[PDB]
Amino acid sequence: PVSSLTMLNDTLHNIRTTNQALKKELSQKTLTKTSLEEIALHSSQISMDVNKSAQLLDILSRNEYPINKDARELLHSAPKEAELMISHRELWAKIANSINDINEQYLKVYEHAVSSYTQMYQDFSAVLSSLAGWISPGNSVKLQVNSLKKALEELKEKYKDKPLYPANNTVSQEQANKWLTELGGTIGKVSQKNGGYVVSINMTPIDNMLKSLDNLGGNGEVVLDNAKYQAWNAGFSAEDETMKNNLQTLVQKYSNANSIFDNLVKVLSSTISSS
Amino acid sequence: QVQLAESGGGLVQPGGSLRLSCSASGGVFIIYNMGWYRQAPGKQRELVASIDSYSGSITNYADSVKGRFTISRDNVEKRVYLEMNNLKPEDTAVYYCNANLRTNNYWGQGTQVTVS
Repeated sequence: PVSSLTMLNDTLHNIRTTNQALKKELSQKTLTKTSLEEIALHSSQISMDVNKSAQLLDILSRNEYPINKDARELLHSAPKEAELMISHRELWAKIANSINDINEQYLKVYEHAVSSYTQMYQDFSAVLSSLAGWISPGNSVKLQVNSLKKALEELKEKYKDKPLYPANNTVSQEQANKWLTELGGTIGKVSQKNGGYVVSINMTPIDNMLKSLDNLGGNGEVVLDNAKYQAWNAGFSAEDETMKNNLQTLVQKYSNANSIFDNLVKVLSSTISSS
Repeated sequence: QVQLAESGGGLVQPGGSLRLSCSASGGVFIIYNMGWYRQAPGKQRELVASIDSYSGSITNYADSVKGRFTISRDNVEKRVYLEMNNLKPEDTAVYYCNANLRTNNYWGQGTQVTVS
C-alpha cells in the first residue's frame, strides 16, 4: 500500500479506458470530420496520463522502491517494442521512458499519419462528389478536363508540406526511411524539406489521374465515346480504392500500435498490482 | 474568374435567425477557401467565419460568434452557407462572402443584415 503505486494504478486504468474508446473511433467505415476530432481528444488524454504515470514512475525510481522477482517475471510479456538482473531504480526509469517513447515516437506517429492521410482523402472525396458537375452526357459524355485537373493539382498542392511523418520539423534520412518502410513506400515518399527529410504523402494515385486526363486530349472540355468514358472512370475509380485502401492500411497500423501500447499498460498495471 | 452573389439578408429581431447563402459561378469552386466577412457602419471590416477548400473540415469563427453561426459549403451545387442563430444587434452589418486561394480573391456584393 503506497500512494504512488495507487495513483499509478488508477492512471493506467484510465489509459486502458481511453484505449478502448479510441478503438471504437478507429473501427468505422467513415472517418468523418468528427472522427479525427475524437481521435485527438483521446490522444491528448493518453499523452497527459502517460506524463502523470512517468512522474509517478520517477518517484518510484529515485526512492528505489523494490520490484519483487515475482513481478519482474511479468515484464517479459511486455511487447518487444517496449525494449524491456538490473537495479530497482534503473528499471522504473526503463519503464517511464519506455511508456513515454511508445507514445511520442511510436503511437503518436501512426496517429498523425492517419490524420494527414484522412484529411487528404477527405478533400479528395470532395472532388469525387463534385464529379457530377464536370461530366455531362448527351453515347456521348462531355468532360470538363481543365476544371478537374485544376482540382486535383490543387489537392497535391494543398498537402505537399503536410507529411505523414514527422508532425513538426524534420528527421534524418535513416529515420525517414525507417518509417517509410513501416508505413509503406506506396502510401508515403521521403522528401527533402529545408535541411532534413520527411515522409510526405504519396500522391501517385492523383498523378496517375492527371496523366490519364492529359491522354484524353482536347483543349479544355473533351467529349468521350461511351467506351472511352467507362475506361477513364474505371481507372479513376480504381485510384480511389487505392487511396481508400492506403488509408485502411494506416488505420490498422494505428489500431495495432494501440493494441501494443495497451498491452504494455496491461502488463504494467498487473506488475504494480502485485508489487 | 469566379462570380459570387450573396442572398438571405434582411431585418430580424434580436434572437432571430437567418440562413445566409452565397452562390458561386465560374472557376473551380472546390479549390478556394471560403470566408464570410461583415462590416458594420463606421466600424472596420471583420472576419466572422472561414472554411477551407475541398471537404471543408477546418473551420474557425470569431469569439463574438462561436456557438451561434455555422459555416458550410456545398461543392456539388457550389454554394457557401452561413446559418446565423440567436442574432444580436451588434451582428448588424453587410455580410460579404470571400473566395480565396493564395493571391486569388473574389467577392460578392453582400447582403444587409439588420437586427433590432
